[PDB]
Parts: sequence; C-alpha cells; structure tokens
Amino acid sequence: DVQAEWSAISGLRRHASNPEVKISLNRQAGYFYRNLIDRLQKKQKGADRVLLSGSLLASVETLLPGEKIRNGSAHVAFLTTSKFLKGFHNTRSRYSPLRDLSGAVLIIDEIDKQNQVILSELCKQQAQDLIWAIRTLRANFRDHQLESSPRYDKIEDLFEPLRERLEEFGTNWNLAFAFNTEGANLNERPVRLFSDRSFTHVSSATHKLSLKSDFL
Amino acid sequence: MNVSIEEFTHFDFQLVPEPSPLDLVITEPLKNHIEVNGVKSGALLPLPFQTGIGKTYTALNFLLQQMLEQVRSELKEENTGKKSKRLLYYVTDSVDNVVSAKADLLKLIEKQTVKGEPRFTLEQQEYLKAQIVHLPNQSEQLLQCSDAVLNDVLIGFNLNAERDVQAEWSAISGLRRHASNPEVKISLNRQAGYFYRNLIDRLQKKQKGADRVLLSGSLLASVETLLPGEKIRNGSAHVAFLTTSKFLKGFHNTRSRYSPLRDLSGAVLIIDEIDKQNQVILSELCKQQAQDLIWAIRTLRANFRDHQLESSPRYDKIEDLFEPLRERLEEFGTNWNLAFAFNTEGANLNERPVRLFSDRSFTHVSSATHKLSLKSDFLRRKNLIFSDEKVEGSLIEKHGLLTRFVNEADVIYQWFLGTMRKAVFQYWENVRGLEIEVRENRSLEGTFQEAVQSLLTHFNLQEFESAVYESFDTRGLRQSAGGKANKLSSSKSYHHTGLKLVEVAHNQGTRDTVNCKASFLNTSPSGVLADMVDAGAVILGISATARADTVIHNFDFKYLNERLGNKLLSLSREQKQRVNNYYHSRRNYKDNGVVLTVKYLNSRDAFLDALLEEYKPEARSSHFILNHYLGIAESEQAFVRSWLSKLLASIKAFISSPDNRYMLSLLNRTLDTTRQNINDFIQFCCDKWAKEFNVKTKTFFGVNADWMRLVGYDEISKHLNTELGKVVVFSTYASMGAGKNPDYAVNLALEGESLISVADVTYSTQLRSDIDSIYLEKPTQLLLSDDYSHTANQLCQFHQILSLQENGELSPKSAENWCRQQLMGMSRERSLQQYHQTSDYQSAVRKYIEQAVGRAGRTSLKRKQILLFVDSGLKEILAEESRDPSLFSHEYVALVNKAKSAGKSIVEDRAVRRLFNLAQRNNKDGMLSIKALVHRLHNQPASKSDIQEWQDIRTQLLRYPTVAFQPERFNRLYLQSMTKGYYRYQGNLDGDPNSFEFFDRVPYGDMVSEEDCSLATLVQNQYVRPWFERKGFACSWQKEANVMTPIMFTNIYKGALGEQAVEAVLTAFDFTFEEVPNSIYERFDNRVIFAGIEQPIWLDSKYWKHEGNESSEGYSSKIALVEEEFGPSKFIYVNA
Amino acid sequence: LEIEVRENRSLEGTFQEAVQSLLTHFNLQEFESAVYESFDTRGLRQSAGGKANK
DNA sequence: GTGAGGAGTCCATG
DNA sequence: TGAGGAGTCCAT
Repeated sequence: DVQAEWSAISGLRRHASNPEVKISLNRQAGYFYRNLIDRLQKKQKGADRVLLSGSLLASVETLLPGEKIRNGSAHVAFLTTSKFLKGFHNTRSRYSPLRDLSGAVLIIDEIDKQNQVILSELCKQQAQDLIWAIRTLRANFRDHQLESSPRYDKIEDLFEPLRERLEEFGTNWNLAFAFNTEGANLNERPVRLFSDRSFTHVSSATHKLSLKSDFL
Repeated sequence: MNVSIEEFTHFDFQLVPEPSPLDLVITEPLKNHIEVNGVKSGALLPLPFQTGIGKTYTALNFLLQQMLEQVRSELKEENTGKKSKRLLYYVTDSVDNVVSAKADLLKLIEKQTVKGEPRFTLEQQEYLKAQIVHLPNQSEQLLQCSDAVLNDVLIGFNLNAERDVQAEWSAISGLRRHASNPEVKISLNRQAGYFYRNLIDRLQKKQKGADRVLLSGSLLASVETLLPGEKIRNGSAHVAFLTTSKFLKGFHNTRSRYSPLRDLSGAVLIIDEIDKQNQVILSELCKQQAQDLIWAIRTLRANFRDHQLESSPRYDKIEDLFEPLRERLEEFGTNWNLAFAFNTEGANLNERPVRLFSDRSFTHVSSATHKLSLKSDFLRRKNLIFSDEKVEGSLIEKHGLLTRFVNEADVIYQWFLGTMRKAVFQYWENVRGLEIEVRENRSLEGTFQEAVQSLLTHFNLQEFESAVYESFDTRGLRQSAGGKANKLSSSKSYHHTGLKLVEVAHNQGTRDTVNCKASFLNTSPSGVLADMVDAGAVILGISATARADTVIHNFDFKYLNERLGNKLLSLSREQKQRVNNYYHSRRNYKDNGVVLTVKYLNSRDAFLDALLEEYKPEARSSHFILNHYLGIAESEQAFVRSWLSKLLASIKAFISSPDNRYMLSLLNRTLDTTRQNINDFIQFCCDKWAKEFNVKTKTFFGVNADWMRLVGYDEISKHLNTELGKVVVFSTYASMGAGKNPDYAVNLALEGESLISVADVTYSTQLRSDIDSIYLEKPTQLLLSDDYSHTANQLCQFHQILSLQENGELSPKSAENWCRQQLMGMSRERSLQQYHQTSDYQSAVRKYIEQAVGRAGRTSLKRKQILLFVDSGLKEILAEESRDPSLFSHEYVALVNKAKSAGKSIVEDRAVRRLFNLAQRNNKDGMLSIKALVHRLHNQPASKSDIQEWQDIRTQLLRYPTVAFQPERFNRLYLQSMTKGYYRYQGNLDGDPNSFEFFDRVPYGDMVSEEDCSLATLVQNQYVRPWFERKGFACSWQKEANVMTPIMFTNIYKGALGEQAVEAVLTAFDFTFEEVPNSIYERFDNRVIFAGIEQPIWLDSKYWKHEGNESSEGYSSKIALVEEEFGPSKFIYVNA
Repeated sequence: LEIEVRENRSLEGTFQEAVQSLLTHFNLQEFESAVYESFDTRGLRQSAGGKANK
C-alpha cells in the first residue's frame, strides 16, 4: 500500500507544470505524510528500535526538522501562530510548546492582531451529547477499580467525590430511562438555550419548559 | 419519446420459434418441479454443457422468454390484484463477460426473426431495451457521467454553496481533462471513488425527510444516469447485469444501500462458472474485523444492568427476548471477577504470545508448553495468568482455564447478535400491520435501519452498529430450527458451525494490561448457497464440470443433496442421450476421416547434452555451460534439465510434420525477459531444426495478460492467413483462461490442401479454424492461498483442513497433527506434501486437464491429423477413471484410452476408507460431547435444556436401535457398517479417542450386536413385556445398515434398559416412584414413598453385576452430602 | 519512587502512558480524543486564574 | 419600506 | 526437507 501511494505521488510529481496538477498534488501530499509518520512512530514505540547513524540520521532530520530539537542540534525556531498552537512532530510523538514554557523567550510582531487568530482557533471545538456521556460515566464508575501498586499511589483518593456525586445525580434525575418531546408546537422547531455560567440566561421559547418522569 | 406497454396489445403471444433439444432440457424439469412442490420454492439445476453448442443462445432465450411472460402478466393486470415486478439477475466473475453478455442480448433482441418476418417492431424493441441496467463500481460510474449531469445534480439539491465540495469537484474536473498520460489515471480513480462516496452520502442524508426534493423532468433523468439503482426502486427496469463481488456488497439508491441477499422471495439467478464463484465467496468471507472479547463483555455487563425499554404497543413482545442473556451476563460477571483487569506473570510468557484454536465441536489445540491458568488476587486487584509448575503443575487444577473463558465469551457474543436479529424482525412485524400513520415503504429495509437504531439507542450501547450491520448479510438466514444448532439433538456439520482464532498479547503503551483479539468464520460457501436456495430462489448454473468430486475446488454436493432434499433437480438418461446426439451431429468426427494421435514423453540426458555441446563448442562440459551461459545454479539443475528435455522433444517432433502449422504450449511458468538465456536456447534449437527440414518457423515469446491487453491476440490470427510457415506460441494454464477465442479465419491459397468440414448440414458467411497441436504439462501449486493480510491465509488453510476432514478423506489423527503443525508454523512445501496423499489431488488434476483440452476447438473446420503430447506423471493418473463416458468430448476419451492400454496396478476404493474415517469421527464427537454434557450436568443444573436433552437422547436410543435410512436429526449417534446388524471393534473407552479400529482390521475384537445386550431374556418376564408395548420400545433389532456407536452402546443403553426393567418390576407390585430434585440430579435414580414412612429414600440400579470399582470414599461422600441436605434417610442398591 | 527501568524524560515524555493506563483500567476508552484536546500541566483550555466560581 | 452597505488566510484530515 | 506460479474485484 505504501509503495502504491508513493509510486502514484512520484508519478504525479514529474508533471507538475500546468496549473491543475498542483491542487491534487498538495491534497495527496497532505495525506501521505500522516500515514508515513504514523507508521514511523509506531515502529519506534516499544520494539525494533532501529539505530540512527550516518546518512540515515541526515535523511530523517531532513524529513523531520523538529527532530533536531530533542537531541540538541538546534534550539532556535521560526514558525507562525497557527503552527505554534498545534505542535510539530518528532521521531517519538508530537510536541506541544504550550505544555512547557519554563525559561523561554518569545518575540511577537503585530501582537494586537493575534487576538483574532486565537479566537478563530478556539471556535472549532467538537460538540458532545451530554446524556450519553453522563450515562456512560454512571455505568462504568460503579464497580471497576484501580490497581494497588507503588506506581499507583494516591490516585484513587482523587476519584471518590465524583463517585458520590454521580450516583446521587442518577437517582435524582432517573437516568435509567430516555427522553422524548410531547405535545404540539415542539415538533416543528427545536429548542435552544444559552448561559454564561454566572448570571446571564436566555431561552428560545415563549413559555418555560419542564421535565417529567413516568413510571408506566 | 416515452413508449408504454400499450404497444403490445395486438401481438401473437402464442407464436414461438422452433425449440432445440438443448432448449427442451431446461423447461421440462421446471414444469415437473412446479407440479411436485409448488409455485413458491427454490431449485438448483446444474447443466453440463460444452463450448461449441449454444450455451449463451439458450441462456439469453430463457431471459427473453421470461421478459415476455412478465409483459403478458402485466397486460392482463392492474384490474385483478397488484404486485411488484420479478427480478432477473445475470452474475459472473469478470467484467468482460458482463459486457459481452449485454451486447449479445441486445443484438439478439434486435435481429431476431421468425418465418422470414421480424418478430418485433421499432417501438416494441425500444421498450424491451429499456428494462436492463448495468452496475459497475463506484469509480467508473463517476467517470462515465458528463459535466452537465453533475452540474444539474449539484444545482438542484443546492450544494454549490459549500466550499469543500466545490474545491474537490474543481480539482477532479481539472485533472480529468488531461487523462491521456498513463500517470494521472490512478490518482484520478482514487479521488473519483472518494468524491463519489462523499456526494452520495450527502444526497442520501439530504432526502431523509424534511425537504424532500421532488424528482421530475431533467433532474430525474440526470439522477437516474448518476444512480442506475433508482430505476429498480421506482420500477423502470427489472433486469440487472453485475459481477459476484458487487452482488455480495450491494448497490445504492436515493434512500439507502440495497442488499440483494435480504429479499430473495421470487427472483431468478443465472450463474456462469460456479466453481470460481465458490472460490470468490471463500475469499470474500476471510476479510473481517477482529474483536476484543474483554471490552465487549465488560460493556455488555455494564449496560444491561439497569437500562430499560419502553412499554408501548410498538415495542410489545420484545423485552421478553432478553432475560436469559441478562441472567447469563450477571453469572459470568460474578464468576470471574470482572471488576479487575488482566495481566500476565512470570518468565517465558512475555517472550512469545499465546495462541488458541478451536473448531467449536471436538478439535482444540494450543501453542503452550504447559496448560495456562487464571488466578484472582484480592490484595493487588488484578487477575493473573501464570504457568503453575512445569512438572504437571505439582497440584490439581482448581483455579480455572483460559479456554473456558474464551469459549463462554464467544458464545455470549453470538447470542447477543442473534437476539438482536430476532428483535428487529419482531419490530417489523409489529410496525407494518397496525398503527395507521405515514406509510411509504412497508418492507424490510427502512424498517431494518429504524429498528436497529431504535433498539440500540434505548440500551445505550451504540458501539455495535458496525457489528450488526455487517453481520446481517451472512447470519440473518440462520436459526431455521435445525438448520444451525450445536447440540446432540440437532443436525451437526462444519458448513454451519465455523472456527475461531484468538491471540493474547500486551496493549499499546501500557505495560500492565493484556487483551484478547478474536477472528471468526461463521459459515462456508456451501452454507451460503443452501441458504440462498432455502429462502426461495431459482438458481441456474452452467458449467462443463459442475458435479466434480473436489471439495477444495468446488462445492460439497454430498451436503447439498442431504440438506435440500428433493429441490436438487437432475437430468434423466434420455435427455443426456439427446444432448449427446445433438453434440455428435455437429461434431461428427467419424464418417469423415479425422484421426487423433496421442504420445507420452519422458526425459533423456543425451539429447540435451548433445545439444549444448553442439551449440557451445568452446566449453568443456555441459554443467559449466549451464552455470555460466544459462544461469541455473548447482542446487536445482535436474528439474530444469528434465523440463527442458521434455519441451524440446515435443518441439522437434512437431517441426518435422508436413501438414501442420499451429501449436501452443501450456506450462506453469512465464518465459518472460527473466529467462532470456533459456529463450535463446530454445530459439536457436528451433532455428536449427527448421534448417534441417525445409520449412519456415516463427516463435512467439511472452504471452501474458499484460501482453494480451497491450499488443493484442489478433496478431497471431493475422499472421497466419497472410504469410506462410509455422508458428509456435508459449503460454500458461492461468493466462489462457482470460480473453479466449484463439481463432484464425481463412486463407485457402496458403492452405496445405488439407481441410475437411465435420458438420452435416451447415452454411456460414465466414469460416474459421482452431489449433492442431497441444503439449500439456503437469499442473503445480494446487492449494489455495490468500494475499490480503496475514490472518486470512491462516483462516483459509484451517478451512481447507477442516473441510477435508469432514468430507472423509482424512483421519482425525492426521487432522490434529496438521492443525498443530500449522499453528506452530509450516512451509509451503510441507503443506503440499500432506495434500499429495489424498484422493482430491487426482480429481483436481484431471479436471484441470479436461478444462484445458476442452477450450482448444471451437469451430467445425478441422485438420485431418491432430497431435497431442502429454507428460508421464499425468500418465500415472489418467489411467484411473471410472465414470459415464457419454459427455467426455473426443480428445479426453482418446487420452484416457491411450493411458489405460498399459496394464498397471489396481486402486483401493474410496468408499471403504471414507466409511472407516467417518466411523472414527462419529465415535470421537460422541465421546467428547457426552463428557462435556455430563460435566455440565453435575454442576448447577439450570434445568430446561440439559435435562430435556438427556431424556430425549435416552428415549430416542431406547426406541430406535438401528435405523433404515440416513438420519437427519440425530446423525452423530449412528455409523454405517459393512455388515447389516452387527460390527466388530476394539479400543479403550477412557483414553485416546484417536486409537480405535473397526471392521476387517479387528477380527478378534469386541462385538456390538443383539445377543450381547441379552434383550431376548429381558422380555420373557410377565411384568416387563406389556411395559415395552405400552411405551413403544423395540423388542428386537431390525436388520439395517446403521447401528449405535461403541460409546453409545455401553454408557447409555444399558442404564436405560436396567432402569426400565427395575421400574416395571417394582411398579408391578405395590410401589410408587417420583423424580429427584435438582441438586441431587444424576446422583440417584428416583424417589420412592410408601406406607406413610416419609424418611426420604433414593435407589440406584445396575443392568448387570457391574463392578464399577468406585472407591467407598466417593459413596460415603455422596451419602454424607445427601444426609446434610435432608437428614435421616434410607438407600437401596439393586441389580437387574 | 520507582526508577526500576531507565527512561529519564519529563512530564512531556510520560504523558500518553498514564492516560492510556487509567483509561484502560477504568473501561473508558471512547474518551481518549476528548481528554487530549484540553490537556496540559494545568489548564490552558479550561479556565484560568482563580479557578473557582465562588 | 428600516436598519447598513466585503475581502482575506493557516492547517489538518480519506 | 520436503516442493519447485499467475490473475482478479471493490471499498475505504
């Protein structure tokens, strides 16, 4: 598979003159890297650690310029704000600059405009179904237990209040059932809610909505 | 213009062309089948045909007649009832066959005439040509459509506003225009496939209610062009042409993906080359995802504890289908402490993984030096895997075993899937009838998807959607109340049981936990075909070698003939005679002067070394010439020398012929540029031999698929009818199976005045010819293998081994040895060595030879002398054939007759060996099943299934000692015997089951018959005789060739007879009997109460003065357990 | 407290192993993607400063 | 009618 | 140490 994809990309590379090859070339060069780097990282994880020396080290460094930081060859970098908030790959895994900033120097030009970039990056978070997550957590946090070893010391004590809270929540809100809408005027338009977690609350309905539990 | 059905109002629907004898063989068995069984049934009918006579003509005429009958049924319809249109399929294994078949059908529709007058008009032809569709893969469908169609489709659904779709479409459109260089094609194909997937997904998700865009006008035509499958759903067309893989996968319409294997009621299926269909089905079944058993079990146990379903009329009679699964999950969770993770312990376990294999019935192997256990520690919160002790463990196993864990996990998983399928069926049944609401499609597709989602959402879960959607296509036709059940009270076979594979190793990243992957295989292609016929479907299969005796290269007709029953239609003798006469008339080789010459060739070293010393004079010895000029090393010289000598002998014998100008060689290897030295050797040898006797010779090198799709096979035909000389071509067995038709037309000027017609009354606009010299090499590598991944190969090998064991060609000892050696690791040569000792190998070789010689003559203009050259290893085999020689072509009979006229030795019949092996297998299965059932019974009873099975087996064995016909329900309790009524045997009933012997080989062994049980002296008592007639028992053993197995004659029958006799004699007097409770089951016989003395009493019985040699400690323990159960008691031991 | 095997490294090195171990032990493996996006030493995607709405 | 009144870009994933 | 090779779908 790797040879097939590499051969296709290499053949497509040799005719990158007219301006319709470029778009496809970029869009598949964006997918070759993921598979190649994933295989390279998985191979080096726990077994068959192939040593790096000679021209092989130079080739890997040329393919992965972020590798030179881990060994210590270079300690100065140039990159943009979008790449800064994501991280770069090395032979082991991805390295996030924001998780370690002790003793560093940052130079930013046009610092004011970075607010918009950070706002754009913060607004791509994926959504989540609350009912499914709460029910899954309530189900799996009932009997399962952790190990008793020196490497797992003073970790269980951090999960007790969560267990005490989840069972009370489930008993009070009847999470053994599911949810559905009843009555007219609620089947043609959805319901939307908004809150700022402190004191601002708005609703998208004329009247207030209530929840009920039916035992039949 | 849009034509309609009204144009057929004035048409003679009774006038039909004159039938042919080949066309009368199909219609009469179907007419008889309709009278016998009914209108709603299935049938499998293999038709042995040949190249030459019009197979395609017959099939296409059948299709056309079906279409016309549908038109007739529609004309007198819409006034008395209404129903959907019947579906007709044409399935093969290659695209070129589909294209050619469609073109031939269209040409036949256009150009058919009757009584000198055309059968159809223009409007009728145009209506008939609009009922057929062709469904290629998703990559070619996108490239077939034009820009306007996609533009209108995008605009109509309002999808041009998006950015990703527009960019991808722009990229594809830009790349398509310059699709001339052979470098941009592959990326174009891949991108087209991905874009088609995304576009179809968006279109399907848009039309899920809400803003359902109405289809009419140009938009409808464009959508139908883009999606040919919508025509079937709306009702435009009802005839489809497609390959096998697309049939197994499915196709798309504007609502969902339609699987053709879910609704076969009705339908007609025409299949060509059914053996390759078997192989393709097997290759498809081996690609499937694995599963982590621990994760699935802990998820099901967690999410089946509190969550509940809704109590509405829609969801009625569904919740009661899940209680046993919940109870079993609770018991499984509490038994093995599923609140902790799993980990290994000790050395020698992290070095290599642990692998386990099982056939689910009686075969188990393990790649572990010692048995591995499972222990639970309450101070570390873990479950540990340890090897105990090397010397037999130094104790008794009381901690548990891994194999039991794996088996119960698999059982629970399969149970869950089956319960889901049943629940969804009940949901559709409930929804369709009542609850008047918006009804659009009252069928099994939309209800299928809605039921699956609704049932999965209520029970949380939602992670098993893929495991349920991809498991319906195979497992939804099971549960036929006897068709698939693993019990001693039901039919058992490998073809609906399967196998299993498990691997245990570390996780990713973590160094404290382990997982258990599992790869399954739930059925075989024979089961798939049987389920296709069982659901109701008419299947027609055309092949010259349909009923062969290979289970590896064909289906298993012994299983199909035992499952289907009367639904497997077969021809009669007179129909075969008519077919033979029709073939003879058009291939009347005799009465004209056509001869066939057959020779067998051996090797000769003097020939070869004289050749090399004549063409390499500067060298000293032949060996040095080989290593230097030709390249063969010293390790593998003899093989090359022998093969080259055998080839050169045939070539030299062919060249020295006056009136022959064509010859092809069928080898096992390709003589490409990698063997240029051998190519040059053969080239100048042929050049010298052509200079000896004055004639011109041309040699063709490298006939491959890559050469037949880049240069063309018409070059050879063109060179023959324009120039003079001889041509010799080199090909392989597999390459000649594609493309076909090696014909050159005519040139009378260059002909050698020798060409004779063979037919009786024939006139043709054009004339052709065929080959007149063939050399055949012995086939090699006759064992299946898979290149997709690594697990598929193992699955295929285990499937082949288990199929061979079930058929009867292998004993259980060899099967277990082969399975163990394969699990540990084997080479290909050692795999072929063990296959070369069976009877299927010769059948496969013979079938390959027959097929190779069958595809050489397709015309009726032949030459007077035909040369056939064969090897000697083939001569060893071809002399052994005993069948009906009616439809055996003309070259095949010559080969067999020439090989037979040499004497040779005799061959042991297959039936004797098969009987011995089947008896051994039945004994082994019975032993293991009985032991497992007894062990389960002595634990907590759980009642229901186990007690009922025990009593049913006892009653059945009491009623029928011997049966006349082959049983269908309990087939693992009887064996076939050479002598009727009794048989001989020897062996140990408490040791290795692979050490038994039967029949002739043991003339001094023990005996199973009517006299040994002494039933004659047991019926003479006055208080026992009427009991037998009251209960319907058998007072004598009827003489039939099916008797109880040795295991079922000692451990079951005697106890039942003794218990019945003691019950009769005691009930004759003033006594009472009852049944024992659950906890004391199998530890006593019954309970007796009389005279008001309660003092609970139990008794035991023995048929004879049996000395069980059981220690008094066990009896004392049983008595103590009984006492502490109740208290004071009395016990009685009775001999019968 | 262990130093049984020589690995050295900092919190950035032994970060995937801990998450995988805890998630495997607690039978919550569908939350792996959601636990990496908002993960760091402390915060950077979940509040800041006082870290208390009181 | 009544508010006001448009180009430009970085990167990841089949 | 026995045996000693090409050909072909379809989807993500």
